[PDB]
Amino acid sequence: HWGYGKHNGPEHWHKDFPIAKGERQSPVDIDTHTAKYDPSLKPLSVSYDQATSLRILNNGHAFNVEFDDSQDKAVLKGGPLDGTYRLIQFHFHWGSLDGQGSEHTVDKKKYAAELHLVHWNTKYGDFGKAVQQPDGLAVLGIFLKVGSAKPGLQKVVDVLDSIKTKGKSADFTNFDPRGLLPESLDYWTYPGSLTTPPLLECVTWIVLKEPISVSSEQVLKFRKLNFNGEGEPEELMVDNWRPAQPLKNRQIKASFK
Ligand SMILES: Cc1ccc(CNS(=O)(=O)c2ccc(S(N)(=O)=O)s2)cc1
Ligand SMILES: [Hg+2]
Ligand SMILES: [Zn+2]
Repeated sequence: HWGYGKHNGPEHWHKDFPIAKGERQSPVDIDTHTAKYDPSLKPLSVSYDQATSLRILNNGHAFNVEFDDSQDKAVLKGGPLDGTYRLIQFHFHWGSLDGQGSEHTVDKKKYAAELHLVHWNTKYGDFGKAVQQPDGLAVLGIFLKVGSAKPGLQKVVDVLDSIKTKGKSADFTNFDPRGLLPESLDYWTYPGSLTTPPLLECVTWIVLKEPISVSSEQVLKFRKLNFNGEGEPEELMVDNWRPAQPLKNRQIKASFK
């Protein structure tokens, strides 16, 4: 139904998902001058050493790398979070051009892509229960800028050929998500939502200050994916990002000064 085209894109979402005009919708523009440094913010704790990746799949909206979340294998704690959040999957949002693609923007600046590492609050039992809670999810957002190649991203890039169309999946085990993290863990944080329908306002967003760089050819591979299924007219998977939403009654806190 929904998509990123002119006829079923972001501007149409509200008709099927009224929460699209809610009070804590994402993404937002991060105005660095009005973001408030919070000294009571703890450092993030990212434990991805036991992460067990399983599959990669093109879901017609993006490609996602899924992880085994049956136990506390790869978890996020600390920062503005209270509780353990399990890594379930990560995906990207990218543009048709290098100057667009990220969902969040910094001082109106757009990056070439944006990585979202999706985690759910374990106190809720399963992902489905987590999406019914205001503190159910924690998404780690990482900006991608074009520059030198990111070694840890190449494994992902090499498998894109086998999942070109919607519904295709491939085994993708033993992938280490630690190779996708910047050197610094400083971040901005604010309460928001999922950026694609159902747009549930259950997310504590943690956006890293430091972006990772990827080569021109790495992000180029992203753009060769298809939104369509095999046998259907080809539509390149590009610009699968949602425009910034009004911040409203929310303040962005920074873990750094
Ligand atoms: C019951 C149910 C609810 C929601 C989903 C969405 N699927 S999902 O949670 O993985 C995401 C959609 C958008 C994401 S973003 N771009 O904000 O990180 S994460 C599936 C199933
Ligand atoms: Hg919620
Ligand atoms: Zn996303």
